[PDB]
Amino acid sequence: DRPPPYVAPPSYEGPHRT
Amino acid sequence: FELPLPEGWEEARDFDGKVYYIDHRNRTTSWIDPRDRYTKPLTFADCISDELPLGWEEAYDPQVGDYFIDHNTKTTQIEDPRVQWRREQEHMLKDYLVVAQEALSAQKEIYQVKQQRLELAQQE
Repeated sequence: DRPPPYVAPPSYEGPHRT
Repeated sequence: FELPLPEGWEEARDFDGKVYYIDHRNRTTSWIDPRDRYTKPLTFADCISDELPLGWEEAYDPQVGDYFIDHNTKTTQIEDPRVQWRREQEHMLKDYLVVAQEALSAQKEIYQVKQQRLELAQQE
């Protein structure tokens, strides 16, 4: 089949759940 | 031992709930655990482990020093068999290479001859 497309991680500048 | 995150990194979660790594020093983010560089093969041909293979043993003789026992073949030797492997692996390739160079060198020559020979004829 077709694999899910590549996903980058949240960029540095911006909000993060830590 | 379990490695700890290097100085000034942070874990975070995606909406997905997947873990990613924040590198504050460089103001960058990553899916890749930074300590993966030490614990993961860096190539589909890499092994992190340098274990002696089944049947081999490290040994120390006070007179002679470190040596190696091969119980597969009831043998002992001085040289680390791992090292000699890598050596004669390399020596194999390093001259397999040199014959290919010898081959081209000749075949390039065998056609340079057809020209160079036709050249001397004018000198008559």
